[PDB]
Amino acid sequence: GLAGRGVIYIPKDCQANRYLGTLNIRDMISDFKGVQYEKWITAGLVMPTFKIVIRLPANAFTGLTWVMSFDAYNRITSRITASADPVYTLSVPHWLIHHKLGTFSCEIDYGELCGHAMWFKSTTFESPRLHFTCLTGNNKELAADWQAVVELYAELEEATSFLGKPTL
Amino acid sequence: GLAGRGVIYIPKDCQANRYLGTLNIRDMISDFKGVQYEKWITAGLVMPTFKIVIRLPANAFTGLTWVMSFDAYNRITSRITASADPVYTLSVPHWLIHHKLGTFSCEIDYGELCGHAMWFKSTTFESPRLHFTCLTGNNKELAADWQAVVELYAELEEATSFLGKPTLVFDPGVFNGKFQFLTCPPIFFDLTAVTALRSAGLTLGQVPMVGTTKVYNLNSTLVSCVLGMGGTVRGRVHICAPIFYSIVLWVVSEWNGTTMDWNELFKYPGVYVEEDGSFEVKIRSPYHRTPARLLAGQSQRDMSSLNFYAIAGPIAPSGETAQLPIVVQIDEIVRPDLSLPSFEDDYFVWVDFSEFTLDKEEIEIGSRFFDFTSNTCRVSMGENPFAAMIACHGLHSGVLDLKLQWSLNTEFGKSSGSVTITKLVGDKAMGLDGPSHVFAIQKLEGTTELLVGNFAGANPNTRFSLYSRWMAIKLDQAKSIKVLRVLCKPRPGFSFYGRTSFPV
Amino acid sequence: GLAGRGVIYIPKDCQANRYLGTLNIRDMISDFKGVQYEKWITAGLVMPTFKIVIRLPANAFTGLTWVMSFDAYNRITSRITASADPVYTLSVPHWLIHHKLGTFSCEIDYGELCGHAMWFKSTTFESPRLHFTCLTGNNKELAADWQAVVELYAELEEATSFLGKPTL
Amino acid sequence: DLSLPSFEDDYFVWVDFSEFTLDKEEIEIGSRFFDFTSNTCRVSMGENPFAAMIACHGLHSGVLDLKLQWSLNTEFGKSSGSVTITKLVGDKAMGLDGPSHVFAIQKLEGTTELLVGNFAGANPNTRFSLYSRWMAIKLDQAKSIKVLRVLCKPRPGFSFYGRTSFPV
Repeated sequence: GLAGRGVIYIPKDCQANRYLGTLNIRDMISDFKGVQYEKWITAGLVMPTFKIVIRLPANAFTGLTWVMSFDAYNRITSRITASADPVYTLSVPHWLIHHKLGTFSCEIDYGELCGHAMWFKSTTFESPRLHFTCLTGNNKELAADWQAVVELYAELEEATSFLGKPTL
Repeated sequence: GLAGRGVIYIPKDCQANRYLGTLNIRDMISDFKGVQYEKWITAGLVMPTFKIVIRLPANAFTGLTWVMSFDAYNRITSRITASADPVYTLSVPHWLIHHKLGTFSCEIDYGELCGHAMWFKSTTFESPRLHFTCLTGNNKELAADWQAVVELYAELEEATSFLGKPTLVFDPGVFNGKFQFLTCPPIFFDLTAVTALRSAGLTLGQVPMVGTTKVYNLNSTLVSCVLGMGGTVRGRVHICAPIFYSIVLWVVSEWNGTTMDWNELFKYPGVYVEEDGSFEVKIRSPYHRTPARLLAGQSQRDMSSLNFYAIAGPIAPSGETAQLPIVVQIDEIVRPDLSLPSFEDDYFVWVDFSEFTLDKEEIEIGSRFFDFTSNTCRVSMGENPFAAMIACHGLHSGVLDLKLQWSLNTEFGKSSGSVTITKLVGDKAMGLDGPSHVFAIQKLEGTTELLVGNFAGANPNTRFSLYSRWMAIKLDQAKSIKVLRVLCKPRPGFSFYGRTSFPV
Repeated sequence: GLAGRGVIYIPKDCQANRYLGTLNIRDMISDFKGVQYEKWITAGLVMPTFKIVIRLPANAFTGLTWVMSFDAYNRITSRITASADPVYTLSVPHWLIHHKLGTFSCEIDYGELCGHAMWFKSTTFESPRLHFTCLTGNNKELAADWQAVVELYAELEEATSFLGKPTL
Repeated sequence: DLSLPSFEDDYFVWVDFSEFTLDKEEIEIGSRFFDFTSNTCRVSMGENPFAAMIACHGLHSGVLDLKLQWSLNTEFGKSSGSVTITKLVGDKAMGLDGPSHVFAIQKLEGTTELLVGNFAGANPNTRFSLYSRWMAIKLDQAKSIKVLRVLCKPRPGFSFYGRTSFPV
């Protein structure tokens, strides 16, 4: 079920390399609060499989392409907040979001992409983030500012181990 | 049949921690004297299985709970004859005696709990004792002084061997997760409080203390063999108060502090406790495990704890004033999530010698593994689980492989002399010559084996004189050595007999 | 699962007819808030079957007997708050709680005992209450003030109809 | 069509210590694989794929076999002292004594194992404090050493969790 949510704001002129914002995965779940959030408090530890959904009006007339970057260990945040160079945004697990395709979806096995289970009361190592940046800009500015909605879907259950399976 | 007997005297006001007395097991049998005592004289050696019975008028109106402590090696006696702290009395094999249950009985397989056979004519190592202490006191004094009777039942037969079967065999990679004789000191709840919290730390490798005194014991020693643990704590709770006292507890695990929100508290996976019974609580932690021991400046509450929340009561009729005591026993970690063992099958530090004041130095080892002292140089002893295991058993026996390492204090080019390992059978005065070994100082290292044992089969954790192999380290140019380090690695089958404790 | 909770405060001298307090059933669920509370928001309407549990140290030496009164329509509250006559407290569905028996439990089929489904956002008719009163007092005062815990257990699911089945 | 692997299953350089200013030097390692710094000597860190892999994952865990090599700065005949490897469980203050090891300086080389991990199971690529085994290198005649080289060779099964990146 829907576990958490958040909002990204798009400027009417979204240019290449623009930083759009960062959502904090754990805050999305706790601010929502949340049938899943409440299951989480009881579990203590969770190793979710998330479905991330970005709701987004499909449009073939802009040329806009964005990048969602999964930064579980907070490694690029510092260097992208004025301007998001693609070298940073593509250096962690990431997904291309094409405006022509509209609403976007992907799966994040937190066990693989992250590796440690989430503790309900506080961040253990660093706080897992989703960054949204613009990879290719619009051909001309749009009519007005707008927003996209980011949603986390998950069925949280208690984690049996602290560590996931090793990526490498 | 009845083999021996004795009497414990209870004061009308039996307060928590009162020492009630010590019975000497061999004196109980010899003073009685005794169809069994007379069978014993003929056997010479006995390895009894005792049934101990404490006769005791059952009463549900006192709240009294006592502890019988089996101290076969006389390790806690000195520390409890004034007032008997629970950390001492629970650090050796022991049994809770609840007043509500009346007459009490248990079995002592002297082969396991003790390990050596009893000699009819005299004590061999130390004299085996039973200590009686009060764990939780009476709610109000009783009408008068009284007594309880202690009885030993056994069918003594001649012992075939000197040594029992070993309680424990050394292995770094083996701590199951099951415990015996792990009892927490009593936790108390005031009745002047509508709710309350009492924490019990789950950092079980920590060595317990009484003031400045460290009380080494087998359980904490075992836990220290691991880096940390997760899983479910299975145990029993005893409510040690009169029938007219009552309480309801929420028992749950929390990490680093406690929540202040009653609603969050009840979203955790805990259990309710209304009465004597067993419980299972999941160890709660961001890492699913809590560390076995603490670092410098860390507190036990910083980690995973077992929390006892009084959510209704305790209540009692007026005008009672006593607190309501809870005694917790931890039986095992079920469905365990263990860390790596803290030690591998490797060497570890036994002792460093340094700061030599004389060129001629001779360190006698003999057949013992023990703490050194010197007037002529600086001794630095190692602290590790193996040394603790030596301290927490009455007897031990095995073989240690030694590695000697040393660095020079003078210039290498000027160096002369040797680290010599004298190996004898007997003693320095009349011994036979074994695999003695001269390491020229320039080798800078050497190896040897050490037999920890003797003709009888095992060593007590004291000084003793029993014919065996004998070892010594002889320095002739000691001032040329900056440090002599001795590492050891127990050969498989290093054995320990009779679990006990060791206050320092 | 645990759906809501509350606390009743008991005086060292708990005399016959003392009002001990009132818990508001919907507030118990919303203040807890609550895996069940969150399920409720999505359902909109719920017709629960509650298990009520009163946690309570068993004691044979007091003579204390309490009454839990289910007042779904708030008809006796006004008249019992200074002192509770048993005629009021026993005039609505109710249960005797004997101190000798310790922790107490019962089932409330909200469909029968109440009749209308609960709306997540606000009280529809009147706000359903549990009253706790002392029916027979202690033989002598106890050592100190204490408390009992009241817990609501339920698996809330969406209600199909507004009305229950008629009691009569 | 691949070339040979660039590295074989062999040791590689972790760190060189040189230019010691004090005779007493103590390098704390603990349970981490990381970049050293010193005010009292020159640290030269190795750059290789293993170190990059450490940097490009959120967590890692494994065992490193170490080879220590050193050459003398003073005349061999005048040499004294040792490279000592302190091995503890815990920390310098309250730890237990493991397979600590005294290499007379004339040995000119020594070997040891290093656990990279802790009770929780894995290390982040930052400073952290989690109970584990603890290692240190202790020089007493450090000015007599021209270079102390530390090579490592990961034991099979050295594991990395959660791919990420590392800007410097």
